[PDB]
Amino acid sequence: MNEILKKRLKLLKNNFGTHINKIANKKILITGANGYIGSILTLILHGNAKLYCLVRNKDKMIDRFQEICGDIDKIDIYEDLYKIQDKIDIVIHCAAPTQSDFFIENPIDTVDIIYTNTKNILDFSKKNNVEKIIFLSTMEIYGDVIGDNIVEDDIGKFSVTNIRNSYPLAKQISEFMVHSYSKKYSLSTAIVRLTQAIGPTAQINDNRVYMDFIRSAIKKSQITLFTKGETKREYIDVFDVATAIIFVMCEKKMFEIYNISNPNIFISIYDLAKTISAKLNVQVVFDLQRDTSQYLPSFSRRLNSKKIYQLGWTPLFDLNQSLDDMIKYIKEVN
Amino acid sequence: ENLYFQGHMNEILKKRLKLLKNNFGTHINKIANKKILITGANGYIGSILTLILHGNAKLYCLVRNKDKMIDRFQEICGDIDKIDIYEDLYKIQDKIDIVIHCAAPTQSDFFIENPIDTVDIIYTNTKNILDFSKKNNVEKIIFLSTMEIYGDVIGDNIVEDDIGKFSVTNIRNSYPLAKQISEFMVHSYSKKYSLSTAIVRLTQAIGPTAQINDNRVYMDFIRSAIKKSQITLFTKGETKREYIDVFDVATAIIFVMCEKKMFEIYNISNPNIFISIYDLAKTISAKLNVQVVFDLQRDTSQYLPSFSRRLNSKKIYQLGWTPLFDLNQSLDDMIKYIKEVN
Ligand SMILES: Nc1ccn([C@@H]2O[C@H](COP(=O)(O)OP(=O)(O)OC[C@@H](O)[C@@H](O)[C@H](O)[C@@H](O)CO)[C@@H](O)[C@H]2O)c(=O)n1
Ligand SMILES: Nc1ccn([C@@H]2O[C@H](COP(=O)(O)OP(=O)(O)OC[C@@H](O)[C@@H](O)[C@H](O)[C@@H](O)CO)[C@@H](O)[C@H]2O)c(=O)n1
Ligand SMILES: [Cl-]
Ligand SMILES: [Cl-]
Ligand code: NA
Repeated sequence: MNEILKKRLKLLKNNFGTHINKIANKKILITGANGYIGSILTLILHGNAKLYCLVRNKDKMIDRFQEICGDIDKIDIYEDLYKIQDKIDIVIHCAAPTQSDFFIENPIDTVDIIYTNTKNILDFSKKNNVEKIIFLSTMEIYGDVIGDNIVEDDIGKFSVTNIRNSYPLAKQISEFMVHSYSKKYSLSTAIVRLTQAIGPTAQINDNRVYMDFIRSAIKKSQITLFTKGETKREYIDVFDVATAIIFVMCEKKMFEIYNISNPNIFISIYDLAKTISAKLNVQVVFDLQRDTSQYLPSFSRRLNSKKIYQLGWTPLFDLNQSLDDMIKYIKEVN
Repeated sequence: ENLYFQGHMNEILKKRLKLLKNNFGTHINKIANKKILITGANGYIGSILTLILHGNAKLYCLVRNKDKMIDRFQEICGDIDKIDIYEDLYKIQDKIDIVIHCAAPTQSDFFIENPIDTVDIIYTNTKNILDFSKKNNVEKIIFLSTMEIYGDVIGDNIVEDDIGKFSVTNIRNSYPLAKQISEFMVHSYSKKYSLSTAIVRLTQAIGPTAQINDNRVYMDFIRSAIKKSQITLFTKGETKREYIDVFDVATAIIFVMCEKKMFEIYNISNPNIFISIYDLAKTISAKLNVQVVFDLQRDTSQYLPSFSRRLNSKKIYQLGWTPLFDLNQSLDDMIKYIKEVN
């Protein structure tokens, strides 16, 4: 646990400590600081910068932060955006609902939360004279655009009658706002679009596919696929997402959109079940007669990631170490 | 005054309301006595709807400024006693039966000069009217939407299942994106809380009671003719769309109000009025005896790129609706009405 994390932290600081210290003593606010990516950014940066962490619930941000070996006292945790009086130089907006079920069960809320939080955070930044804001977005913004070498100018098309579009539509409008604040008020903004993050400190209560697999293998000595498992995507280790964001934080550029993916990790859902079954000594069963309306249709997509590689970033964590480090940290917690 | 003992309401508006009763009073009447909230009731379309329905029906209006709603509703010779204006939803106490959500920005310049407010006004207004329609236990909500939602989808015969795609770095997409996210919320509310909703996508309304401050191209062409003895085209004017009389928009909406259907989308267009911007400019130049000139040197960033497009309007027609007002009557009545104001 301390093993896994400490290694990585030293790996990051070995390879990139140059860049990480272009934000020494920068005043940095992270929204959703309690979530998967939020935490690890907080973890990586709080020694080397003043960190403000905006979260839904301070107490569990405290539990979570010292589970991942953090220094409670080197971060200021707010629950209310308007109590943050200090001047922020960099905002990293990471807050959003993450579960597939919530997107189809509460599509209105999904939109309202994401839309309102984006609006508020943009107000805040422009009023607080922020130097840069980074907005986490999603590969789901590409919609019907399938296949390889998808570039940040490709544009998805979205039906207003498909409930599950709650999530992309919400991130789409947020992006549009983000770019519009940049062009109206010459405020530097970046949008970063993730595939799906994996790796240590993922929680067993997550229902995104990687953890549905790990958790089914452990708790039911079985992994069940509700589809044929032909969806093919790239994955990335959460620390590789953090580092990518850091490289983007250091860039002077009034506006840019960056895909974030590890292109070496391209694999199908089925192939992902198999690897995880092998690592956890379990078998893979199908069951294709359940309701799957929270899920996306079958597709394949690779993201052109030329921009983050041009900044000098590289991914440190292949699929194996990411899975192993993820699995190990779930065992070691329960 | 009333020297011929026939009342004093505007002649153009009188005639239009009478054709409207003769042709479609069956449906207009089916809405009688029904409690009806109209948002943006001060605007071009909401006000004509209010004027049409506030005879027979009890009618609640929602507006930014009750002031200019009173002034609007009497420019168009409404009866202020028979409507109940409000600036805030949380007042409205009585059981609303039907909601017609018409409020929205309307001006191209505002979409590029205020893209964030364009989004935020439409989103918030939509969300609010939806919360309210769920609280109050409304029969049906009708959301007014735009052909701009078709975005890049161009050409003839565009259906309601088609949809556009929008770049997040084109500022001018404020409007369509706001309407898209709103359409989506309207559908999501229907599917999730069995709230009967209808979406009506409009081309561009014209006809009498168009106010002279409006900068959409029809009035750009009319206020230009009159205030400067000249009609100026800032593009080659090849854009080709369908237009519709504002009264014809209103009847279309009333027809949809009489439908009992959980969720439906309707394109609202008069396909008999399919004209280029250039030909629109010509016909308006002929009726005011002014000339048409090109100025291609201005910033046109608030304007959509040049396209040609027809909406498929079969569904509205299959209900029994027809447009009563061809291009000639709509322009003529629209010019005459502006002249009586100044
Ligand atoms: N028990 C299973 C589980 C899964 N599958 C298959 O895996 C696919 C992928 O599963 P999911 O990723 O969990 O669900 P989804 O399709 O909704 O995509 C969500 C994804 O875009 C987001 O999670 C973002 O990556 C994230 O960054 C947001 O914060 C499913 O669509 C289904 O085909 C399955 O067959 N049997
Ligand atoms: N002085 C002129 C004026 C115009 N034109 C041309 O006419 C086109 C049409 O002008 P506009 O309609 O005013 O501008 P826009 O393209 O922004 O379309 C707005 C329209 O989609 C909405 O107004 C909806 O119809 C309405 O329902 C929203 O409430 C311009 O894009 C331009 O090519 C011109 O050449 N010279
Ligand atoms: Cl959080
Ligand atoms: Cl704005
Ligand atoms: Na139709």
